[PDB]
Amino acid sequence: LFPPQWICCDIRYLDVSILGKFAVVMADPPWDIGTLTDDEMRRLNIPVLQDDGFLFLWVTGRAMELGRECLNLWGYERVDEIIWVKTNQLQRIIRTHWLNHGKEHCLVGVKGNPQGFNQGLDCDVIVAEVRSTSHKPDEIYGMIERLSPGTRKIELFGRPHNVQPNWITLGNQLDGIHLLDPDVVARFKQRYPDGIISK
Amino acid sequence: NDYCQHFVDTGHRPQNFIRDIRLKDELIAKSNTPPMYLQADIEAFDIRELTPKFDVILLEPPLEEYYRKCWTWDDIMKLEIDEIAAPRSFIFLWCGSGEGLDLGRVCLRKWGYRRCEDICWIKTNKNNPGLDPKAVFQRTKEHCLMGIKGTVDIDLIITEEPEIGNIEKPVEIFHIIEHFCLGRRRLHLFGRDSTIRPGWLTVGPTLTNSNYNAETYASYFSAPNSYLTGCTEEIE
Ligand SMILES: C[S@@+](CC[C@H](N)C(=O)[O-])C[C@H]1O[C@@H](n2cnc3c(N)ncnc32)[C@H](O)[C@@H]1O
Ligand SMILES: [Mg+2]
Repeated sequence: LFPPQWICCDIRYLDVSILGKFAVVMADPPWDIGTLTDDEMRRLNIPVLQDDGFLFLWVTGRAMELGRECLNLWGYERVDEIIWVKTNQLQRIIRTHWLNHGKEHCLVGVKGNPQGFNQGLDCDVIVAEVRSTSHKPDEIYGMIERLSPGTRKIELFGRPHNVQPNWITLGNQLDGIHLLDPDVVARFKQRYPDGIISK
Repeated sequence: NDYCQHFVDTGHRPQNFIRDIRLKDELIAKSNTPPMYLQADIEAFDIRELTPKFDVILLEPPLEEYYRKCWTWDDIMKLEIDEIAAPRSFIFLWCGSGEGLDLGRVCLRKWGYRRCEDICWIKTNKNNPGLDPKAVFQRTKEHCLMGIKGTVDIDLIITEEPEIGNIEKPVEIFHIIEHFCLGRRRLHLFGRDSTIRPGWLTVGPTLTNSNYNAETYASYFSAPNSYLTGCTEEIE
């Protein structure tokens, strides 16, 4: 299933063990600073999603610390930190408590011992235009594709405009369930025969 | 226009394409204490000898990664910074780009601070378009964490990458710190002759000269001047 796939769900309740293993996980959680409590975040079954690979975790504010905690609790070591410098259409920094903030951070965690990834191709600064509220730059998908070409990836807390080839996207603002990978389809039907994803 | 792809294609870092109060600088300059400085091997020196307690501490330990006497995070975390920080005070800790982003946060909490800003020194390579085994990406920035204890600038500094073997941090960090108007007892640990500055006490192993005297230094802050912010007029 190379084309985009997605599952509208409450990520707290989905049995993510049906989705298999992924080279890259990316998440942009609704940190409690429609949100998840710190305990709900800690309890996410991230550990089943990967054996060896990388996690990309967007953070702001006190989630710079809570996100590190989660990353470690889930079994990752933080090994890089991408910053997105937020610009307008003319490549000028958009200036938004002690300092105006010109950037957002994406923690990069590693689990296991990833082999065959193209580390060091991209640098750790993204310069990209702001779009609607919370919309992260599409540049990150290209960085991740160059890092790990053709592998399966999963995005948590994505919206419709986040769906991409080679990715499965999970989130509660997606429209229904679009699955094409026959292994995932089979396991989904077995786990959710009536298509309903409840507590 | 994907500047990430462009960097892969050409070696020009994305930050190369970012397109880039007098009275307040004036008041800071007027209220600044004289520069004071002390050569001290900080690993072998009882920092409690540095008095009075500081409103602002800038901490710039010489990390191994800056070169590629260096200080490890083991060394740094065992500094007793809480013993010289005022009950309400601020810290600015240069953490580099690797494990310091984690261990520097541990240090801040160990010394009784909470992080309130993460200031990123973003390095362009306009002049020279074109490591760590764990690294996933080319590292092109450094972080200076701001911590607070007790009850117009942006969190980005953009300059060209320095020539190799030059470990200086951008002087812009002093501008940011001084514009906060946090108090006048300002300590720069692991500063150098090249970083000495009015309004600051600089302490470090490579200083060639000293002029620090604890009693003279304390007299700069004795009444009626004990609580000035560093941004208001001198008291007649
Ligand atoms: C920070 S936004 C994600 C932004 C996205 N990365 C983008 O580029 O637009 C967080 C998303 O999580 C969704 N969300 C909140 N609670 C959720 C839950 N319990 N289960 C699944 N999604 C949830 C919200 O609807 C919101 O779309
Ligand atoms: Mg529809």
